[PDB]
Parts: sequence; C-alpha cells; structure tokens
Amino acid sequence: MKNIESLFDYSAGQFEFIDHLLTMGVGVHFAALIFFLVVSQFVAPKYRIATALSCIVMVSAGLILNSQAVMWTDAYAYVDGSYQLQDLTFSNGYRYVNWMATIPCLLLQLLIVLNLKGKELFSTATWLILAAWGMIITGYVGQLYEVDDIAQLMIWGAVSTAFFVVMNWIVGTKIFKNRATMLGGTDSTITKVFWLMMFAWTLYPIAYLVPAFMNNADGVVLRQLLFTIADISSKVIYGLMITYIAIQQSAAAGYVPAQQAL
Ligand SMILES: CCCCCCCC/C=C\CCCCCCCC(=O)OC[C@H](O)CO
Ligand SMILES: CCCCCCCC/C=C\CCCCCCCC(=O)OC[C@H](O)CO
Ligand SMILES: *C/C=C(C)/C=C/C=C(C)/C=C/C1=C(C)CCCC1(C)C
Ligand SMILES: CCCCCCCC/C=C\CCCCCCCC(=O)O
Ligand SMILES: CCCCCCCC/C=C\CCCCCCCC(=O)O
Ligand SMILES: [Cl-]
Repeated sequence: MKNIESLFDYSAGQFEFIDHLLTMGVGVHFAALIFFLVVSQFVAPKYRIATALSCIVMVSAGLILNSQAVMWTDAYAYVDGSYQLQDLTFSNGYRYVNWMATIPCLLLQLLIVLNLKGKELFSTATWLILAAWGMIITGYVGQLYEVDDIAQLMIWGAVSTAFFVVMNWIVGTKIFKNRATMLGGTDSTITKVFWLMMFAWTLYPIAYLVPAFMNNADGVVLRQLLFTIADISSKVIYGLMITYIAIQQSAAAGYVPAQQAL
C-alpha cells in the first residue's frame, strides 16, 4: 500500500506488458546464466571468480524477476474490463533487498578484472560495499513514502545520491589508476565498462523518481520499462564485457583454454 502500483487499475494492455517485461527479463537472465557457466572453463583461475559472480547475479536477479512476475499475477484480477487489486502481494521493495546482494557482486567482479589483490582488494571492496549498502538502505526507506510523503522520498533520495556519488568516485579512481596493469588491450575496454555502469546505474534513480513526475498507471509501466533496460544493461551487458575482459587477460597471461577459445 506504500507503492504507487496499488493506487491504479490497469488496462489489459498495461497489465500484460508489465507481465511480459518481467517474464522476458527472467528468460534473458537465465539464458545468460548458461552462457557464463559454459565459458567459465576458458577463464584462468585468477579471474574465474568474476564469471562465477555473473552466474550468481543472473540467478539472483532472475529469481527476483520471476517472483515479481508471479506476485503481479497473484495481486490483480480482470474484473469488469480492467485489472484490479485483489491482494496485497506486490511491491518493488523486493528489488531493493536483492540489490544488497547483487550490487556487491557486480562491484567485486570489476575489482577482480582490474587486478586488485590482497589488502587493497579487501579494503576497496569493504568501502564500496558499505557505500552501496548505505545507498540502497536509504533508498529503500525513501520509497516507503512514494505515496504518502514525496518530500521524504526526495530527502532520503538526496542522502542516497550522496552515497552513489562517493561510490562512483571510488570506482572511477581505482579504474583510472589501475588500467595500466590490464593485459591484452583491456585497458581500453575497462574505460567503456565504467561509462556503461554510469549510464545503466543512473537509470535506477530515475525510476525511483517516477512517483514525483508521472504518478499514474503509465508511470507504473514506465518504471518497469526503465528497470528492465537498466537490469539488462547493468547485469547482462556488463557481465558480458567483464567476461570478455577476463578471457582476454587470461589469454594474454598464457592460459591455453582462453587462447584457443579466442
Ligand atoms: C547526521 C547524519 C549523519 C551524516 C553522515 C552520513 C553521510 C556521510 C556520507 C559519506 C561520508 C563518508 C565518505 C568517506 C569515504 C572515505 C573512504 C574511501 O572512500 O576510501 C576509498 C579508497 O579509495 C579505497 O581505499
Ligand atoms: C544529493 C545531491 C548532491 C549533488 C552532488 C553533485 C556532485 C556530482 C559530482 C560528481 C559525480 C560523481 C561522478 C564520479 C566520476 C568519477 C570521478 C573520477 O573518477 O575522478 C577521476 C580521477 O580523479 C582521475 O584519476
Ligand atoms: C542490477 C541492479 C542494480 C545495478 C541496481 C542499482 C541501483 C542503484 C544505483 C540505486 C540508486 C539509487 C539512488 C542513487 C538514489 C535513489 C535510490 C536508489 C536506491 C534507487
Ligand atoms: C560490512 C561488509 C563488508 C564486506 C566486505 C567483503 C570483502 C570481500 C573481499 C574480497 C573477496 C574476493 C574473494 C576472491 C578473491 C579472488 C582473487 C583471485 O582468485 O584471483
Ligand atoms: C534521487 C535524486 C534526489 C534529488 C534531491 C531532491 C531535490 C529537492 C528539490 C526541491 C524539493 C521541493 C519540496 C516540495 C515538496 C512537495 C510536497 C508535495 O507536493 O506533496
Ligand atoms: Cl537485482
């Protein structure tokens, strides 16, 4: 009842489009899961955890998208020409809780292919995960107010954005100071990964703000469309680039299975 989805009835077209976006997302993530599993054998031991992390991200996100899809169909029934709320079973809060797990995985796979190790790896991962959890937790509290108190959504969102900015500064600083260590020309690729991340991750706060600027049933659809674009870009496309970097550096380091695969 704290999310705008509960305020509206939906046309068949709106309801089915949201359902199809979520189910398509499930399929894309589980198809990518198989790809990452199969190619892990072509990654040198030093980087193989990066591809395993993509597998974990695919199943984590795919399970949450599947849960959202079933919750969506459980919550609404077609009555008198529209889909109307029957049960309090749908909310976006499950996405936020899941980010507590998937964001650390996405960040850790980056640090691994950047060739960080030992104390710098552990220290950098700790600050990044704390910053990310601060961003997620404050955003989670903010969206509890997207119906009742837009001013509160905005203030928690400002606090969350401060964590996002500091997190991005840590990431960008480590990338630019370490790309010279990267093998096989991936010093160029990693810069594109950073820009892909900046673009894709910024779509999430835009979705968070939909209740402030498009508080209607079409805004509900737009938010799910933005989450879909952002999920595929930040998890699947990003994961494919991380895997490319991992295989390319593996081959440059003399790992035969990587050399033959390329
Ligand atoms: C009264 C309410 C409380 C107000 C306070 C809440 C807001 C504080 C937010 C950010 C400050 C922390 C930023 C400090 C981060 C420095 C550590 C760091 O980033 O290390 C990166 C390094 O590159 C890796 O080795
Ligand atoms: C809540 C409202 C507060 C609004 C606050 C607005 C300030 C935005 C500024 C920067 C965004 C952070 C983007 C980080 C981009 C990476 C920067 C970086 O990596 O620096 C390069 C490095 O110095 C080379 O060695
Ligand atoms: C696969 C999921 C990903 C990459 C999720 C990323 C989420 C964010 C970058 C969330 C950012 C937020 C803000 C910067 C302020 C508004 C609240 C958030 C949590 C939506
Ligand atoms: C309060 C929360 C703090 C969370 C900190 C998490 C720390 C994680 C640190 C690094 C994990 C990396 C483990 C795998 C190392 C891979 C390196 C390799 O095998 O080449
Ligand atoms: C996620 C990015 C967050 C950006 C920070 C928000 C910037 C705040 C700008 C002006 C706030 C104006 C407050 C007006 C409250 C409206 C109350 C209402 O109409 O219900
Ligand atoms: Cl997720």
